Amino acid sequence: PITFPPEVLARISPELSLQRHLSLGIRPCLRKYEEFRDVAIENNTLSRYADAGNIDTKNNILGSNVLKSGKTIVITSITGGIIEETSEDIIANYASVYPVVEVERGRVGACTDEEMTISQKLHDSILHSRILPKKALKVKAGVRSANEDGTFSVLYPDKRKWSYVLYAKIVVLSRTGPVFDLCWNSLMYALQSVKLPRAFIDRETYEIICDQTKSVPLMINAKNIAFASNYGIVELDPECQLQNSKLNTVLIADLDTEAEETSIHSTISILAAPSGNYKQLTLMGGGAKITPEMIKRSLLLSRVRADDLSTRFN
Amino acid sequence: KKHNNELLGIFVPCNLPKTTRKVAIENFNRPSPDDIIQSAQLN
Amino acid sequence: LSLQRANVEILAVEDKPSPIDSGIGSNGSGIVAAGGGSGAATFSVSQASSDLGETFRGIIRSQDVRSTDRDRVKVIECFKPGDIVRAQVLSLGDGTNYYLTTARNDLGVVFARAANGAGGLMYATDWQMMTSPVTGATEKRKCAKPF
Amino acid sequence: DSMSTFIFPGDSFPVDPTTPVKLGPGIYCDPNTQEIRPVNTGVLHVSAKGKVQTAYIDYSSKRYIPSVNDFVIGVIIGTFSDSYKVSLQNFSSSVSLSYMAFPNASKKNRPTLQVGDLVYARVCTAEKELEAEIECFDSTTGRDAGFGILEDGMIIDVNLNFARQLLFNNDFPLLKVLAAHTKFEVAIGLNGKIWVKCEELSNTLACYRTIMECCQKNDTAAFKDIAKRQFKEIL
Amino acid sequence: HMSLSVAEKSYLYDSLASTPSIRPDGRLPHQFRPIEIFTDFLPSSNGSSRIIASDGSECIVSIKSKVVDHHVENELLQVDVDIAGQRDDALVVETITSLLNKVLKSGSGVDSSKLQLTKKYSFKIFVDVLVISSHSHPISLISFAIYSALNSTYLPKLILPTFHDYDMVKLDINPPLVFILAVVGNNMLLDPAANESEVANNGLIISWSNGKITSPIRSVALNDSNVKSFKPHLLKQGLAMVEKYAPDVVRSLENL
Amino acid sequence: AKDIEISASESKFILEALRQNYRLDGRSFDQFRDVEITFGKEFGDVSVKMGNTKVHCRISCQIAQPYEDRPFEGLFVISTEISPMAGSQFENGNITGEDEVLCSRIIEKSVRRSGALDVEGLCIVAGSKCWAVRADVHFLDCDGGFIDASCIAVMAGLMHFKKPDITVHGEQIIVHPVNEREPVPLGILHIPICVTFSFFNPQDTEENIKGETNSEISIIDATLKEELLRDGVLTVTLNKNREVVQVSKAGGLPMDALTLMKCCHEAYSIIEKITDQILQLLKEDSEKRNKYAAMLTSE
Amino acid sequence: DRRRLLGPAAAKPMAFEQELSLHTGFIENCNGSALVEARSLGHQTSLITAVYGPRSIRGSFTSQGTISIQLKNGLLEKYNTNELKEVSSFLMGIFNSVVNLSRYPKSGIDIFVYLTYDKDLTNSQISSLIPHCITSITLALADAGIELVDMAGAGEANGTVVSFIKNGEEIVGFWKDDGDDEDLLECLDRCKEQYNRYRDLMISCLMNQE
Amino acid sequence: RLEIYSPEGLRLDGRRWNELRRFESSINTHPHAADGSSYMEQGNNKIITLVKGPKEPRLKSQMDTSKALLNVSVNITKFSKFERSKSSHKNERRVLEIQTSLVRMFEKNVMLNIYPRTVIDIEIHVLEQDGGIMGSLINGITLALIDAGISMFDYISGISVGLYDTTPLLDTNSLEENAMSTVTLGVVGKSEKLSLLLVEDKIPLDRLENVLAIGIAGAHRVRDLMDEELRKHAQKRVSNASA
Amino acid sequence: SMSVQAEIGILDHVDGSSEFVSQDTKVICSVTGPIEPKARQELPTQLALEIIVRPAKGVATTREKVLEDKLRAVLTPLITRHCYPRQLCQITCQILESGEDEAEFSLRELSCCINAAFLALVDAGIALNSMCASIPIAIIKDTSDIIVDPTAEQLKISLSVHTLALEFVNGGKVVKNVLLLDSNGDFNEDQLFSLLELGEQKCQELVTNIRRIIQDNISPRLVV
Ligand code: NA
Ligand code: NA
Ligand code: NA
Repeated sequence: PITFPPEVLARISPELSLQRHLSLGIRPCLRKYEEFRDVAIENNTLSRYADAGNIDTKNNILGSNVLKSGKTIVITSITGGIIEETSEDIIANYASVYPVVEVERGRVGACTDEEMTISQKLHDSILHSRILPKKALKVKAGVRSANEDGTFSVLYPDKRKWSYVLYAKIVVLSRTGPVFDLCWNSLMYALQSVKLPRAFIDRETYEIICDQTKSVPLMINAKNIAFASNYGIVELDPECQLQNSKLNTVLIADLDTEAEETSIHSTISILAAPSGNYKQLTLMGGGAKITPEMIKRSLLLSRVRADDLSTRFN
Repeated sequence: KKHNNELLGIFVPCNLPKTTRKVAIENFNRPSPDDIIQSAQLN
Repeated sequence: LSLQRANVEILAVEDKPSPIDSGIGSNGSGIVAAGGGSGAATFSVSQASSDLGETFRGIIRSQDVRSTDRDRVKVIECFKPGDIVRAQVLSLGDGTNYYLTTARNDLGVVFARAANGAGGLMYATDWQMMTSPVTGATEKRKCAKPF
Repeated sequence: DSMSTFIFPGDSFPVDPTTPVKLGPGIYCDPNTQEIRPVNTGVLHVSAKGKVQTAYIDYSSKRYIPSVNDFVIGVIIGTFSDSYKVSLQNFSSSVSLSYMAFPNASKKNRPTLQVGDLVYARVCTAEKELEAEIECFDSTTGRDAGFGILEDGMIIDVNLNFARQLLFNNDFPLLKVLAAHTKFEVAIGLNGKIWVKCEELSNTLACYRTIMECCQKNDTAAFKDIAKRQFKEIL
Repeated sequence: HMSLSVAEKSYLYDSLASTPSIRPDGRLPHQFRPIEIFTDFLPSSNGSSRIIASDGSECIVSIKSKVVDHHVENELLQVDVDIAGQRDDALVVETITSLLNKVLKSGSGVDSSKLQLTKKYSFKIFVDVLVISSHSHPISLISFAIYSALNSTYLPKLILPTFHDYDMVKLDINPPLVFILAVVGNNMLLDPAANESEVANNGLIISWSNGKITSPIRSVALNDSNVKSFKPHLLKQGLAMVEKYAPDVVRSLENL
Repeated sequence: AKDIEISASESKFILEALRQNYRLDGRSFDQFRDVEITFGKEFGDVSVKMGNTKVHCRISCQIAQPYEDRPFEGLFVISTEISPMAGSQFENGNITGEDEVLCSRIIEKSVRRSGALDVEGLCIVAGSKCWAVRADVHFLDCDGGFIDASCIAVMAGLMHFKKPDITVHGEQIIVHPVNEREPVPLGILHIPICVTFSFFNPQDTEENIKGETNSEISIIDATLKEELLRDGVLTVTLNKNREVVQVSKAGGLPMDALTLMKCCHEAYSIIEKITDQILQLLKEDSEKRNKYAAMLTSE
Repeated sequence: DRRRLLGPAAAKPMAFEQELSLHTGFIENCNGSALVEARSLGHQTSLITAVYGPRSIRGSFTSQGTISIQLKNGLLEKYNTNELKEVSSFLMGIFNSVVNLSRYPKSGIDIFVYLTYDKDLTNSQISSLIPHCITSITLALADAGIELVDMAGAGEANGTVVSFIKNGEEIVGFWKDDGDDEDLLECLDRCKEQYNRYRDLMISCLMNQE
Repeated sequence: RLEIYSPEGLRLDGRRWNELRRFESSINTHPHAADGSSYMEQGNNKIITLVKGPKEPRLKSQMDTSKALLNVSVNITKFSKFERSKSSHKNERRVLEIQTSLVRMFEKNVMLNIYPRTVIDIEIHVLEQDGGIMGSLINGITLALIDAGISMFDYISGISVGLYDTTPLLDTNSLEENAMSTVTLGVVGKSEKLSLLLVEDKIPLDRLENVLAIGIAGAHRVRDLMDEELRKHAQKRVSNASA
Repeated sequence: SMSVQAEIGILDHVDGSSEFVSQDTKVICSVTGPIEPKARQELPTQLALEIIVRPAKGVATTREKVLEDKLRAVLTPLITRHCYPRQLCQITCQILESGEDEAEFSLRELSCCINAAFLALVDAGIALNSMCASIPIAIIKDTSDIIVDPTAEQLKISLSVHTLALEFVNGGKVVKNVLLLDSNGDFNEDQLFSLLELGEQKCQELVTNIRRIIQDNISPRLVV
């Protein structure tokens, strides 16, 4: 009786592996249909403001997050810069971060389609979910006036304009499936931990420089913070069903384990807020027919997942 | 968990009746064409 | 597939998948080969061995398909594109290809789909024949002996 | 049946279920659902009968796909040990032309075709798993079947429909309106290639120009006029 | 040279590991191959050197200068290496670049004070290396060329800084030398040939300045085929060998 | 590989046709193709059609910071990235390719460096702001003459383009939508036009290098079929000030100097027509826009 | 950059003895993996290695294995690219001495070292970081099932990194970059003690874990 | 502004309108690095040209069954100018244009068809630069290719001519190249036929022909020089090799 | 209410080509295939897709990469890929005019890209499983109305934006599947399903119109 390990079976016949597992009410990732992977978070451990008592001088990380789901790890770090500005709920008044996603797989070289699309979609979804107002990125410049004559002190208000620019570096270790959701959630927690450094100043122009210790809260709209979910729609093939000693379709949550990623072509992805509103929805009917029922169950599961991810910490 | 072992093998159709399975096993118990020609050439 | 040989890609060596990461999802949302995306155009040959989903490549020559009747073997009746074939390594070959053989009872097609990968899975019925459960139609392969 | 009907991919197939129907281009038999479904946009074409009717969809295409018994015009792009590497169309997968695949051909007597030569051949093998194969002889008897080298002519790129219409439809006036002006040799390749050679370069050029202009125009009756204006030898 | 057969490698290794070692050209373990050097041929530059080895390895070094504020530019000496047939991205090129930058670090590679003009300004030294040809590790080759170039380098003379229009002062400094050694069995070899480097068990990069064995010191695989471990006494042997046979390289290079 | 396979009969046919003073599309050797310039929608959007050759250009601008080296000059870049849309022989974005680098360099030398655009007129304030004008060429269909078509497209676009009026109060600037204030055109100093000559060697190389009676054939604005078979290529950019804006004979079949001069002069004869055509079509566009406004103010 | 979101160009960046934990096989999409965390007084480090291989190589047939080593900056861009590539080359030499390359013709082994965390509260740190790199790479290679003639170990003292095999009898690596001038012997002894401890810990980790 | 051309008819360097800079060449200067080689000095331009081949193609791509592959690598060192360039030039579009220009120049001169399935790599190092560098590159390539024994139809002589107001100046240096438009010429042998014709800045059409007239002549002189070296180097190394 | 302009077979050196225009959004697409793929693109049992999207202004970025990704998600199940094993289909879209504020939105461009790609695939003669139609839909800030084919102005004040690409069979009367639904902004379930019903109707309208446009210029090419 010839036999293949689950790994190499997932390599050889992903569809058959998926169907066979689903015939037993389980998945090749050893979770049942609507069972998410648990998540664990280490928040603000890499930031320079990690320790208020002993602030790291060399560090330039404004925000930090370390997420772990299943066996996949995501490390997100928020750095910053300043741009000189020139010259409602509408989208014009909102901002976004500029993320660089680095999914650690065997290769070395320029960005893959995965990394590029995940980065861009992170940016765009941050913009459209309206989590970060442009107003919150405005810098209130203090001025460095000289102590008597002999050194220098800075005065902040309790004359050009300026704006904060946030950058995100997101590295993904031990990828086993689609990692956009993990990146989004990690970036959310990371954004919640960001502290904006205070800034001061002295055809010719003087540079603006950030204060070493002082920092103000990055005030984001907590109302609009959503969390990410993904789902697969699988059509059961009668021949590949196990004996377990007329067509059916099942909904699957939190895809993983290659067999699922290779076989499933009908996918749903949601950014859902704890309040009840939805920030993003993506339907791709590459395989099985996407019915309204599936959409509704997906929205339900996305919202409970959102409540879960927003409540489980603090 | 996962004691069936029917999932980690070659595709065998769920539909298939036992008799035809016996037919297949029978066919594979008989010598392969390689075996026939080989034994013929050896004799 | 060609009249002279069958080109294959090694997916696993001794119950061990190679490579460990096939590169699924690397190239986007469609159905894309390991190097059919943006990453393949910008790969650093200088700093890495091979790209993400790159596999060891192999060749099963028509002569090395069978033990007997090696002179007149039709590879089109033995394998089809997409088939999963259990083979044994004859030689290291060159940098591009290993040289493989199926000239044994336990070697050959272990998985196959009707209509050249388009249809449903077929099961091995006889040494040189598989059949589809839903259609009933038979297709000609060189089947590796199960059990 | 006899009435040809316009059809889109995904539309319901309108032929008689109880009547056996051999399926040509445009019609796809789904490997999983076993459903008969149209996959090309164009005109649905049902032949009378015989023994079974042919259902096919004539659709506008520019890209040739090798099928057996097709007469094609290729260009030699490579020489191998026992075969030629041939191109039936730029950017397309090449086709093999055996060295044995010639009249009076043995291992001692080889064909004299070089890279860059035009070959007029017949698609003898077009398996979906293998590289296509062409031939320059009658596979049965082994003698010349009107195939072989095409020398010193001019080649014309054309859509598949035009070429098929040119080879099969005898009511097509282009050849007739061309014959009205000059004597010419023509080779028609279903791969969308038309070879033309006249005794005088001027006349061959005229043929080229008028054939291409006729190809770009959908109206058939215009041809004569075009030919006239083209054989008036304007610049 | 490179890509020797297993038979050739075995022969060469057996000769090089025997006691005493038999080198393919009959050199003593401490003997260098004939080279010749030319200087002062690039007028546009402050210094210039060209070194040619007997095996064909040829290198060119240019010395240029520019005024910089120490405070904004703490590094007053920068080495840029360009090897022909190798991209600037290449591992070996960046390795050699880093190494050379460390041998010549203004910190203690050379005397920084010799560069100072004013308490706010100085000359930054740009050392540009162009390896035309190399059949072995070119680190010593480059090092020697740089030594020669620096020992024949002239800079504009100070009188915001203004400079003399026609008169220039010779840059006085003791440039360091980097030596490369081949570890073959229990034998240490100086100036390893390509074939010697193909079978060497390992290698030793040893810097040298003012008559002292200075840093950087590296162990370096001269190949990937026969890289083996070595005993510490060999390292000691290499160091002793350098500090014994270095002053003669110094007096040979500094006699003009 | 993606190579265009050309047969011996085709090469010999076209070459022999050139020997008998014949071109496939019925043009004389010195006959440039009828240029069809079509404007549409916003300013700086132009489509150029030479026979079957089809290109499209889109002019745009955004506020930026002047380069540190040049304090008074604005920013101007031109992009000519080929795509498989023009033909499968083109790889997607091979900017390091021979013909790609050549094309880009010719256009850049013709427009960006010739001072065809007033870069100092782009400057808003010397220290902190300037206009960043961009010219993006889109190659839609390739039947040869891409350099010339690109030059015409870029120029017509630049002349058609209008940046929004703005004014400045020290640190701050005030930018206007069309309703606030009318847009103003860019500063065009001259109109560079490129003409591409293709050279064919009817005899053997020996006759070209060491033979008298030069039989080297020259034609203007070659088609794709002609471009694929040519042995040499010259691109000459001129303006109506009888200035040789630039000349590029980057190798290829050696040609007699006098012939090249003749080429330059005939090219001038062509760029006169093309320039007058561009100006005319521009003014007609503006007039039709005005008359449309007049039709809009009163029903 | 056309392949990244770097944001506005006008913007400018914001300016303003030791315990060991060793684990293996926690990264699922590679062959081998190792987590090494080190804690000394007022100094904490932590890094991860991943061995992808044996994989296929582009190019001509190679008679033996080809090892690549890639150092990746973690969090802070702490080190120079040139120095990273130099250290990479050093490690390449070491594990070219250690790995049984004969077993892997026409094959490449790619090793990645992520320098996630390196915060030392004390107020050229490459030297002190190299031995942990070597530890992690040896662990990950053993975890990947990549054959090793020995367990490559190392130690650091006075800017002198020394990497040993065979119970410290012989040297596979020697790195000396300034870091003051002291005699060689005691640096050898200290680095050898570090090596022996690291070796014991690594075998221990390979016996509780694999 | 300064007397580029004095009423006396002299230039800043002291040359007249129709005089070449100092032109010296050396052949077989790197016998252990390349099949052919040349070191060349034109004015202050100092260039090393290395020709490797014909040889086996590195890849089993880039192999042509009908002709040899010709590659040209131009290395403009950071120390070629007075002010060191902090940036490499290797991937600049200017350098790529120069490379492709030289390649397409010598594709029609070198008999590639008699070296099929081979690759000819040309490796150039510009050690020092002082204007008119294109013609210098051309000359270096010609010399090195001839030294390699690689067959070609004729010499190709490179020269530059500036246009100051009405008068053309032969073989321009760096100062002359600035504040003046220059034409670069690649002339085949002693013929009037041009391999290369490069004009990168605006020039009055009616005065272009004249600029070519002297240019060609100058190029001819350059040929006579290169030739003069080769023969000597030939005459020397064909007599000493005897007995 | 919704009227579109569309043309077919406008490019000479490709197998198929199309021009799609909706409001101010103007996109031209080309298709070449089935042709020989390069080894890295090749798939054993099915057609491989090379998909390219070029912006109207500037040069291709990650934005266009996402556009290519979604376009691929739409076109992959559309094409009968198993008819062309080990072959390539080259699909290139050149956005001529965005018809929307590029920095904030790209849904118009995406929809027109899908429509144009479909039309070009039809013109090329490539086997398609079924028909397809895509529309952009917006929900406004104050009115909270659902606008099909929203203008750039309407987009500026939109509360949410949506791309709806549906797959049609049987004369365009039956919805086989939803190929793509890309929803971004703030919305709820009720709004979603209202948007889906209206969207489906309008998309059916678009399918009908597209059928007519296709037959209008394909029919004269063919023989009775
Ligand atoms: Na290897
Ligand atoms: Na000459
Ligand atoms: Na003269």
